[PDB]
Parts: sequence; C-alpha cells; structure tokens
Amino acid sequence: DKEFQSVEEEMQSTVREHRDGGHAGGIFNRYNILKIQKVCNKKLWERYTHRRKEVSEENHNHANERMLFHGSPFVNAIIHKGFDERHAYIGGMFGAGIYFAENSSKSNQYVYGIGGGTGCPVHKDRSCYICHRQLLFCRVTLGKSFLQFSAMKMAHSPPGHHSVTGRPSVNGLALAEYVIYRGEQAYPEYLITYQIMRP
Ligand SMILES: NC(=O)c1ccc(I)c([N+](=O)[O-])c1
Ligand SMILES: NC(=O)c1ccc(I)c([N+](=O)[O-])c1
Ligand SMILES: NC(=O)c1ccc(I)c([N+](=O)[O-])c1
Ligand SMILES: [Zn+2]
Repeated sequence: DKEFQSVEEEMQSTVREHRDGGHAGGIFNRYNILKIQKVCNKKLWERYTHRRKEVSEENHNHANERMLFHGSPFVNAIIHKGFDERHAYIGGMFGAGIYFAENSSKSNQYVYGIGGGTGCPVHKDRSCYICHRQLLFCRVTLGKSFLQFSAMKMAHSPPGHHSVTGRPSVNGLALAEYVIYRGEQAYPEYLITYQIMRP
C-alpha cells in the first residue's frame, strides 16, 4: 500500500551521481521498481529485537535504529540466515563489519560484488539495464555509533560503541556508510527487486 510506496520513494530519492561515473553500479538516475516484498523470518526478527533491546539498555534507552540499504550477491543467504559478521567485508574502510548506506545508489554498487564485480551473471555488464537486481532495505540498530572520517581497520565496534558511522570527508568519503560488527544488529526488512534504467 503506502508502506511499499514510501520504500520506493526512499529508493528513488536517495540516488546520487557517483564519482566513479557509474563504473561500479551503472549509469542511471532512476530505477524501475519491479517488486517489494516484506521479509518475514520469525527467528531472525527475534534475534534482531533481542539485541535491539540490549543495545537500547546500553544507549540511554535508545536503539538508534535506522532504515538503511544493503547490496550484496548474498541476498538469499541473508534472507534465510540473517547478516553474518563471520562474512564481514574485511577490505572495507572501517574493517571487518557489515556495511550499509543511506543512498540506494551506493548499495547498488555492491549487488554484483565489490566495485560491482564483473556485473550481471548473464551479460557481465555492471550497467546492465536488462537483468533484475535485488537490494535490501534494512532495520539497522546503530546504538552508540562511533563517528569517523578516515580509514580505521576495526575487528569490532570501538569500546563502549555499537557501530561506526563513516561521515563524508575531502580525502575521503563521498557519501555516508554505517558499519555493524554483529550480524544480529540488522534485520533484512524489505527485498526490493529492480532494474536500473537507462537515462
Ligand atoms: N518485517 C518486520 O518489520 C517484522 C515485524 C514483526 C515480525 I513478528 C516479523 N517477522 O519476521 O516475524 C517481521
Ligand atoms: N560468502 C558466502 O558464502 C556467504 C554466506 C552467507 C552469508 I549471510 C554471506 N554474506 O556475506 O551475506 C555470504
Ligand atoms: N559487503 C557488501 O556487500 C557491501 C560492502 C560495502 C557496502 I558501502 C555495502 N553497502 O550496501 O553499502 C555492501
Ligand atoms: Zn544482464
């Protein structure tokens, strides 16, 4: 209903023009939203809320929950098993965490692998306008989030913190990114099936 409409609006309005000129994610200004499904995995939801309650107790009764995008070739494993820090992006700017973006076009750069990988499996095109892509729109508990501008290779959250917020800087980050170090600190709420569209 209006629930899915607000997801599509969030998806469309957070697109940015990327500095790599579309190298990783493709050349587009909008998507063709094909499908939006709400993921209902009861064991995952309980694992997520149990940790959410715990983080709230450690952050002045505030979870600091945000709706953030995740792009990955492992969407199906995430949907069934949940996010898993044992599969963290080690090559990441903030070390061994699970990365999220508030810009859908940033998470779109990661759907086929790091830097878009080799693109779609059928045409090997990072800018494929034919193949259907999937992105997750997630509930992410940031708790007490550590604000950082430069690269900091963490294995875990910094002491007394529950996440890292990568803020844009000149050297530096173009857009924000959010890093959790425990899989249970995110729930894959919505599965968005989409195509990027030729401008
Ligand atoms: N997707 C959700 O926000 C959500 C809310 C409540 C539940 I009980 C579940 N669930 O996956 O079982 C999901
Ligand atoms: N790399 C993998 O085989 C893999 C398995 C499970 C997961 I939850 C992930 N993951 O990075 O989302 C990756
Ligand atoms: N490991 C991933 O799939 C991944 C890595 C970095 C990022 I910035 C994202 N992301 O969706 O924002 C995902
Ligand atoms: Zn393709």
